[PDB]
Amino acid sequence: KVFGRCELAAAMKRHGLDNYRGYSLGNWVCAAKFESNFNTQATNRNTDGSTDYGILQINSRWWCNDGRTPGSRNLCNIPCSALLSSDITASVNCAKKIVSDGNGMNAWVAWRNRCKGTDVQAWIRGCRL
Ligand code: NA
Repeated sequence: KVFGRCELAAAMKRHGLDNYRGYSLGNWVCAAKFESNFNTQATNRNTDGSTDYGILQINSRWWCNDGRTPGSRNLCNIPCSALLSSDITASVNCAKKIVSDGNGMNAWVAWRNRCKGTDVQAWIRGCRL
């Protein structure tokens, strides 16, 4: 599914991301925009053989199982395919684990390079929430 901006903001809020670990809703919307262009079915293969999955491009080296990332972990206890669903539950619940690790949203390189420090509230401007 390719979400609209406000559509995703509303879904993320329903799924409990607004102010999760202190990160306002616009941070999560910005991160999704630059990670996946709001497409739940996004995938990208990394040079190390791991793959990033879903609207927040969650990586198989640590967070999910895909059966083809040798030596990796599955800390969200899910198949990586669950991160591609129209239903954002698995992506949200896993992102909550990830952001609760020590580096916060810096885990998402696109957040650090494109969202951090910017007017992230603009991503939710105008949306019914
Ligand atoms: Na894995």
